[PDB]
Amino acid sequence: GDLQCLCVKTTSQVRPRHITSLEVIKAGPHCAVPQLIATLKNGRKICLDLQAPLYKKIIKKLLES
Amino acid sequence: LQCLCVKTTSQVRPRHITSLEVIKAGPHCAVPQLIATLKNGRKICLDLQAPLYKKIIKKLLES
Amino acid sequence: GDLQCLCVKTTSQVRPRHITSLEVIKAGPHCAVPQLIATLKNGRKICLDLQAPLYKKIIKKLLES
Amino acid sequence: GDLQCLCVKTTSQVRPRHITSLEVIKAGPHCAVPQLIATLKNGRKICLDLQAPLYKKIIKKLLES
Repeated sequence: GDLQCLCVKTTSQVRPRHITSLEVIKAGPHCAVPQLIATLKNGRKICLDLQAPLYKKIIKKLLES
Repeated sequence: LQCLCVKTTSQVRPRHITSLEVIKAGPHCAVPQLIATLKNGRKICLDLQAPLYKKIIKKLLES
Repeated sequence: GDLQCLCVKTTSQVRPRHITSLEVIKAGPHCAVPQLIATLKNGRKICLDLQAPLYKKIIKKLLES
Repeated sequence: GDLQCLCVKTTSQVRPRHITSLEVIKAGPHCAVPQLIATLKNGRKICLDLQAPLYKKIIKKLLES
C-alpha cells in the first residue's frame, strides 16, 4: 500500500559503460524504499537492483568519467 | 514489455511537476512512457491519458 | 543558485524519427525559459526551438507508440 | 554542442539529511566533468564537489533509507 514506486522491476542486464546517469532516490511517504534509476545512452531508463553488485561499479565508472 | 513504468498514476497536481520525460516505445518496452518529476524530487509514471499530459505539457511549455 | 540552463542553443535540423526521448524542463531558478532536450538514437542530445513547431511533431511521433 | 554544464558552481557543505535525491551525471559532450546533483526537501537543487567519501556517505544515507 505504501509502495507507489517507479521501481517495481529492477535489472542487472546492462553494460556500465552504457549508463549516462544514475539517480538515487530516498525512500519517501509514497515509495518507502530506496530507488536507483539509471539512464542509458538511448535515453532509456531502468531500475537497478538495490543491493546487487552492479550498481556499486556503475557509480565508480560514472565518477571516473 | 521490459518497461520501467509497469504501473502508472494520474494522482498528481500539474503545478507540482518540474519536468516531464517522454520516452518513445521501443524493443524493451512496448508502449510510450511518461515520467514526471515533482518539486520535492519524486518521480512517477503518468497514465497515457491525452487530456492530462496535454495539460501538463502546457503548464511546462508556458512557464 | 547552483544550476544554470542546460541548453546553450537549439537545433532545427533533425528528424522526428531519430528522437528516442524528449525531456521538457519547466522554467525556474535554474533557467528562466523552458527547455526541450531531445535524445537521439545514437545517444546525442540537442535542444529544440520552442517557437518552432518541430517539437509538437516530435511529441506526436513519440506519444504514438 | 547544444548543452553546457548544468552546474555553474558547487556547494561544498550540506547535511546528508536534507537530500531526497542525488543524480550522478557522467562526463560527456555536455560537460567535461561528472556532476553531483542533490535535490533537497524544499525542492532546492545544489551541486556537490566530486569528493569520494563525502557523497559516498550521502549515497549510503539514501540506500539505508
